[PDB]
Amino acid sequence: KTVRWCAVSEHEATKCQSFRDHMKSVIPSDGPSVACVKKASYLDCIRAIAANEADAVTLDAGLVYDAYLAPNNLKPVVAEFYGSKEDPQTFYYAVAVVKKDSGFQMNQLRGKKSCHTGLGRSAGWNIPIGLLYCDLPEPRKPLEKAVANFFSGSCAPCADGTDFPQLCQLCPGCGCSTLNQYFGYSGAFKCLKDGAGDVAFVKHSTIFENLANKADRDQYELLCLDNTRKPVDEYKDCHLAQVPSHTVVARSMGGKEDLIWELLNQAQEHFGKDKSKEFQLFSSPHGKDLLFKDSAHGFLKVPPRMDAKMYLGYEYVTAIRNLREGTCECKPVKWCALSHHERLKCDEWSVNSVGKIECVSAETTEDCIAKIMNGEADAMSLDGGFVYIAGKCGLVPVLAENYDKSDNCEDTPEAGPNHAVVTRKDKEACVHKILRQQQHLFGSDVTDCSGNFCLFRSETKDLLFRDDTVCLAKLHDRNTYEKYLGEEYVKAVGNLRKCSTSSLLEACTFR
Amino acid sequence: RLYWDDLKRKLSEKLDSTDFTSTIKLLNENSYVPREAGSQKDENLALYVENQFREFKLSKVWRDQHFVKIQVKDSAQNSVIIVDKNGRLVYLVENPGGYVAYSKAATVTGKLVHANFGTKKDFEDLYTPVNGSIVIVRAGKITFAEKVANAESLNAIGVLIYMDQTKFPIVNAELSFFGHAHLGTGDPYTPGFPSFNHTQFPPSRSSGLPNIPVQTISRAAAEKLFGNMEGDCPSDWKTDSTCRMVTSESKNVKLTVSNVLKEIKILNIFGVIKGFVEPDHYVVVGAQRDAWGPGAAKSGVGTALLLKLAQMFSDMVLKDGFQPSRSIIFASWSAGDFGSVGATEWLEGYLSSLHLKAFTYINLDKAVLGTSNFKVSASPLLYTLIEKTMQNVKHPVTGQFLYQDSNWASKVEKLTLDNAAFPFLAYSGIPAVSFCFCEDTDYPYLGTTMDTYKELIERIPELNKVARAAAEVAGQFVIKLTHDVELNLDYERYNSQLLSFVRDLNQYRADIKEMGLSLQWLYSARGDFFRATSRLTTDFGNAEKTDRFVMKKLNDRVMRVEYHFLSPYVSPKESPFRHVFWGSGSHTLPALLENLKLRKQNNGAFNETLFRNQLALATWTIQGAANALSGDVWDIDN
Amino acid sequence: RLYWDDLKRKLSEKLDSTDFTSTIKLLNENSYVPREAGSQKDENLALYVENQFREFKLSKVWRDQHFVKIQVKDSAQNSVIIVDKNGRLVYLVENPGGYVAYSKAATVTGKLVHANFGTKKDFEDLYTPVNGSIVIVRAGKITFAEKVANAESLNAIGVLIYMDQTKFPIVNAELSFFGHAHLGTGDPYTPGFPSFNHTQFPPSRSSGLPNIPVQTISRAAAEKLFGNMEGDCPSDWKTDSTCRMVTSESKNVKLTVSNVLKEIKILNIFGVIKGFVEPDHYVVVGAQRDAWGPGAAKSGVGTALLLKLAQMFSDMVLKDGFQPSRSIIFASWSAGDFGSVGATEWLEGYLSSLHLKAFTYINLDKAVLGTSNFKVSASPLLYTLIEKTMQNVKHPVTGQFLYQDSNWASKVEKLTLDNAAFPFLAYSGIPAVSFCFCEDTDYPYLGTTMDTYKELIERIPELNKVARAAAEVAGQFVIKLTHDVELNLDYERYNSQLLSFVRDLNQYRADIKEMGLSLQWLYSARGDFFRATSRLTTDFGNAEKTDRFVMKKLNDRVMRVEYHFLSPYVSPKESPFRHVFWGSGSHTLPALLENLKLRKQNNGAFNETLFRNQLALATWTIQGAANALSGDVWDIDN
Ligand SMILES: *[C@@H]1O[C@H](CO)[C@@H](O)[C@H](O)[C@H]1NC(C)=O
Ligand SMILES: *[C@@H]1O[C@H](CO)[C@@H](O)[C@H](O)[C@H]1NC(C)=O
Ligand SMILES: [Ca+2]
Ligand SMILES: [Ca+2]
Ligand SMILES: [Fe+3]
Repeated sequence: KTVRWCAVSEHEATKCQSFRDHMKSVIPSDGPSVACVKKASYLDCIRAIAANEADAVTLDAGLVYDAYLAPNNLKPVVAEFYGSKEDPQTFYYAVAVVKKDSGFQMNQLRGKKSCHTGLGRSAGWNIPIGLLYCDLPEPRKPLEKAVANFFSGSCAPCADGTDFPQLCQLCPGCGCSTLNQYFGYSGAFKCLKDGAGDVAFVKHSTIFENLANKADRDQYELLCLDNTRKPVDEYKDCHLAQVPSHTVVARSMGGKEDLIWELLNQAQEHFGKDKSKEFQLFSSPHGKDLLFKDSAHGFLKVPPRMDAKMYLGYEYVTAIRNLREGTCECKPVKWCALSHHERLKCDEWSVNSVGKIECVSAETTEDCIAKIMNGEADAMSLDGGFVYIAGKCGLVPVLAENYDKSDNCEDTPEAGPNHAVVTRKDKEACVHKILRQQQHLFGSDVTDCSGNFCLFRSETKDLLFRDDTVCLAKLHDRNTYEKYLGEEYVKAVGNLRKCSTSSLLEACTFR
Repeated sequence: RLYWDDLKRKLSEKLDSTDFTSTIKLLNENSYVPREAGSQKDENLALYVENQFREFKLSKVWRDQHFVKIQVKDSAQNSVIIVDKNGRLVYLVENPGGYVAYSKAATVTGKLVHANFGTKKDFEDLYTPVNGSIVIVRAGKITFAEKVANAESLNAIGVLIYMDQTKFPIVNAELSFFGHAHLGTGDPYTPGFPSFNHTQFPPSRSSGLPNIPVQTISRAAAEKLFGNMEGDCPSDWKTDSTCRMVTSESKNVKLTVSNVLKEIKILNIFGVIKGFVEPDHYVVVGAQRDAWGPGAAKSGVGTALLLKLAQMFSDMVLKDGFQPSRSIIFASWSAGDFGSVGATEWLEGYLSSLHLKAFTYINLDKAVLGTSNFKVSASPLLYTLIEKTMQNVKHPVTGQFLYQDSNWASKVEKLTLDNAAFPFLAYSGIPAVSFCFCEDTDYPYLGTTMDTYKELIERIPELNKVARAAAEVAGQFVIKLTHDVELNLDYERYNSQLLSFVRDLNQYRADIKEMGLSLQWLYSARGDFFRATSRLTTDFGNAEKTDRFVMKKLNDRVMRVEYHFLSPYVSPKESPFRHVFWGSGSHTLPALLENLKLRKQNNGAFNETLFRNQLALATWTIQGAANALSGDVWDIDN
Repeated sequence: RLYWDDLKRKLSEKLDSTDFTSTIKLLNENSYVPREAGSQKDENLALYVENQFREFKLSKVWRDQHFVKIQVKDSAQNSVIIVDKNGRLVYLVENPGGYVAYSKAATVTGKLVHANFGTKKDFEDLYTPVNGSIVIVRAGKITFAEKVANAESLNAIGVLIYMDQTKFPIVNAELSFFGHAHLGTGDPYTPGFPSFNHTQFPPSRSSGLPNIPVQTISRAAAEKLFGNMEGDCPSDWKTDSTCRMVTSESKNVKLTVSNVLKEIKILNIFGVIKGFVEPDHYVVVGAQRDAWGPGAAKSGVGTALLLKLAQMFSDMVLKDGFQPSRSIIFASWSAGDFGSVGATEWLEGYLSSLHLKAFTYINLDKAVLGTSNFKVSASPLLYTLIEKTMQNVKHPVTGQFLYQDSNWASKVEKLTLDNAAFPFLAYSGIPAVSFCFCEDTDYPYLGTTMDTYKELIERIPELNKVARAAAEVAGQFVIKLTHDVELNLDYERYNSQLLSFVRDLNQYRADIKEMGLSLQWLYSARGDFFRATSRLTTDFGNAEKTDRFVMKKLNDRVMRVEYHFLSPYVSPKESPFRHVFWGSGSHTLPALLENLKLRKQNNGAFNETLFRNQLALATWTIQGAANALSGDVWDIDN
């Protein structure tokens, strides 16, 4: 069946029809075909797939957020990797490139000319403006007005020129397409090379793509976080932040995800990098970064469980949300419930803690772990097998369920592995604080559980915590999935995960 | 085109060039000097407000006329005298100028007892039984009608209201004051329905009407009565040393009230500014116009702010270029001294038209009484809208912002019957807000003939700066609610409100366990309400703000929370204040706790059959509100 | 992609390949042969319907369990005997198998009078006073509960219900039948609120419960009683020649009923198909599952149609490619024989969730009883939706279309208490429709033990063709309401309804003029309602159909007309049937006319103070509905 691909401007349109022709000859009629849809911007492509006019289009990690938002509802299905085919990389470096001996650093960018890849882009907007956000003059909302006053002249593609003229001073109208002289990675570098801007925010591979001469490449410098300038070749040592790779998005329901990857897998094996001289998948004589990025070496399949918020991660999703809204004693701990009985005991615990601990229920045990990831949940109790799965996603355990009665239960931990309370990295301080006060009020008590509340007692058997637990012991060391379980247990559940694989474990291993 | 910061500065610049004191002084002219409801002077100012609204070039300006019944002191003056055990003797105390509206009007005689404020708690502590005797109470803490209601319940024959020197430091002791004893809002002769000629005015009367005569007397007249009484008043009450407890066995008081009813025409005049995106949704800004006396603090300020906010916002639309997403209605209410009649009759008549269309009411009455502190009584949802405005508006006297107390939400007082915002929140289910630059002690010359412009200037020197600050707070409420496509109604706030109710009910967990009742269902009802707001908060996070359709589907769910708290089990005619948090009735949540307080004392006052029903409906009211908030009709669990 | 004509043909093709008779026969198996409410056989078919819905791959399938109280004939059998003036004598008449649910259950004795049908009109024509005596009435014309209610009002001690040969040509004269005497709908022990464990089941009882014992007896048992009675029944009543008027002065009847209450679990199972444009708006299709006897005509047909319509519509979405703009919910109700309990408890529990979200209810119960004529009872708004369907669907026996009578709208009968669609229209305010391929005479074996599949096949030879025609009419209702972006709810139709009410009130214009009342305000209220629909009709004409936002603002105004006819003055707990056109109460429009009929007879039954209030609220109910329909809140005139 045919797959409608969305193309931006004339440049991507010409590469699309050429891609449709070259693929038609090598692949039979029974196989997949490629169709092309004309669109003015990337935003028009997202609205097209949602309206069933197109099927798939590649976007930047920072533009995936926009595609996730209702009523577009797009999920990343195929992600491209950079570097080499032997060693795939699902993340690229974002750096700031300036001219040699300019006399400006990372902390001093006010009243300076800037060149961005595009509004909403990872390396061109989300990161560069993100570090300088809480240093911007009031007000901070809207975001575009503060950048307009910070930089004397800027060129940020896909931006409203009528409301913010200063962001389209270097590039009139702010074109979202290749039709604009300064668009994307290669366009933002051309904004620096021509002498229009003082600083350009692009990728680490952008310099090598535009300049081939070794003498010409030493005419630039990279700004670091500690206000220092390091060599262009040294990008691993000096960079802003590591961002997720570009990915192709499709509809969550009925977005033929299995048909699109079946098309792109055959595209890289016939017209990929260093495969054919007639047509290249990651290179075009009409322009740079068309359809797919020139720095890409292949494609990789994105697990079904992994959604757009999971693809970017908590660290990046929160950064975008705070960048648009305007945000620079502990908050209630949202506990995750599995069954009807667990949330019934949770609701009674919520009232007794006086709003210190809330309750959010999920369908299965695996679904609760995903909620702690994006921020819907905060903490929950899990057995040793699930601690390995939660730990591989990025959740560290803080408390251990002790079944032995001792003098100092909270001071000394138990080895047994036992059930552990896992939580998000940023809530480590709060969870270990609030729950410790709850044990002093509802922990070990007399047979008065008929009148008063008892945390370690359930209506049936093992609800929020196990019934044979004395107290939840705090870990002295910062234990991870490997530190808590031990070197012997990790290898045990790892080999068992090979035959019995869950959807969440495969999704967290992707990154 | 224009953002929040552009709007903040454009409003502030208009406020600096606006003269408030000149407007309040113009309303206190000899032409509008006395503004009794349905009087010539009331209509005169009404025509003035109509023309002024028409001069500001608003979208539409219309008037609504009602024919309501009020009570007035006619030919026969009311008198209070002391008599002997056999007949008329003693001496004539006073013939008051002032009176209490909607009084029984009957001649009564008997022993006199000081009930102090007249609070249900005050009566319970009285060592002297109030049964079959006239009670005298100080003005304050509560409503007159509340004062009378508490007395009538203990079988009192009548009620006398006076102002002590301690609470009311007034020089003149011969000064009389006005009030009303109707326990409710609106016209008491047209409950549930509007006072239009369409209803033909059928024979119907409100249950809130008192069955005993009520009269207000001066400080001097009270001291004359104390002279004939014996027994020193307890140090618990902050009152004068003249205060006496009961009359002697030889002499007792005789009160006679003879007020008659009068049919009058009330004019309610409105002004609207149509929105560009959703004109059908609107925020209402109301202000009282009528006053028994001169009314400078009661209605003088409020009406001045109403006219000026309607001016400033109209100039921002036409001249500046401000485009409100939702409409704004300015309302000049009449007959407010009689229990917010004009406003309640409008809500009772166009109830269907503003169902889920009106999302907020801002009240401008009594916004300026002092200068010490800033007090606001509103719905939980507007809590966050206020908090944000408090840390943005500076105090008129000092330099600091209004946001100084972090735990200000817990010190917020509930809306009372005398407030014009009460009918909007408890009857209609529209979140309302009433703010004040109040003082520690209430305004002394409030319901008196000394509510003049001169007295307002003397007490508040920098009146112009405080009125500008008042209009700035009210002005930012309008902006915030009509500027952004996202509603500023915080549904999240309420969870603290439900948690508070269940914690108070958790204290009596032993008494509930004794009966064949469990509390686990109320824990889930509360929990499900959190999960509903949490799901809605994430649903706002995963949606595009620029899209009109997705947002409207989400904002309509927010506009239903206040409605879903109105009890759907009680008749709106008999129990108009349906709201379960801030209403009056056995249906309300506080009443459920109050009824269970009688259980712990083991007396014959606790009704078990009533409590089992009270708990049943309230559990489902909170649950139903939770189920309707998120997950549609199939995504719900239980 | 697909239009109306494409949908009409795709539905018809699926109907031709669908075998109905095989499904009805499968439901009449020994496994589901007896389906009493809350029984094992009822749950068995419930689990079957749940699994079947899950097999059709619908969007979501969920169940709701209620714990309601019903009445059953237990250990002590009820008996009817004739006794002498001093004590027990005569002979034992019959011990009935059948009983009447929600009966008082008490032993009573006294004189017997034939009230015929038991209509309030029947009692008024009786030459024999019914006060203090047991009455016997034929089944028909009205509800049992209505029959009992009319008798209890005239102080009758008890009620006997039988089936004559004339109205019910049944061979077996020993046959017994079932029914219920509760004047209302839903669980009578949980009025206003749902029967969930959340409510803790408090001590509360419905006013609709009878205070006198009721029993059903067979034709043979009645003839035995007539043998002891004297006086020939008047030719006015179409009844048997055995019919006798009153018992002799020597002997009288003694009825004893001893039924007990039983708590049972009811399961309501639903199936939904999510819409693509507006999933939150949905149309509900319901059908009764339980039956006292075998139930072939009562619930056999209805449940068979429910399952097949859910199959056909699911296949059109998944396979054909049909995209509904609004959701469709299929509902299998239980405890319907006891007064549509399952359906009313669902409406009482999720009232807030379906407020202005559910816009139509389609009832499939008793859709097939005969073959002669097609009868439909529905709201005025669905009138045009039906008219269009009638001239599109052909009759199963003949070749002609169902649309033959042009003035069919005027011959439409109001929905009754026994119908499952009544609670939806009168309590919730959701337009409901109930259609039938009925006969001149009602189905004889309806509430009996002879409601078998065999008897249905013998009476209706071509059952498969009539069930297909029934599903076709119901199927086109769903399509039309979910296919187009414009709602097919005709608000225009109602004007005829209001005109009819004012013309009937205009006949008594002299009596109104005599009192201090005018009718001019009701003329305007009616007129303003026309102008409101006329303005809305033009507003649809001047708007683009493809635009989502403009249409949604207009369709929401259409969804509010039925709601605005529910009285906002009466308590939904005491008077659940708030609807002023088709409800029960002093609040309804018919009751206003019925009360004024007593005025012309000059007797002491007309209440002037009640009539002045009745007229006041109703005038404003029609006016308020008019004002809220068009012109927003400022474009209104008066
Ligand atoms: C309304 O009724 C009042 C009497 O209560 C009368 O004076 C007035 O003229 C009437 N107005 C209309 C429009 O009927
Ligand atoms: C509900 O109450 C009934 C008794 O009326 C009991 O049998 C049943 O187990 C209860 N179910 C729940 C969930 O409480
Ligand atoms: Ca009224
Ligand atoms: Ca119920
Ligand atoms: Fe990128």
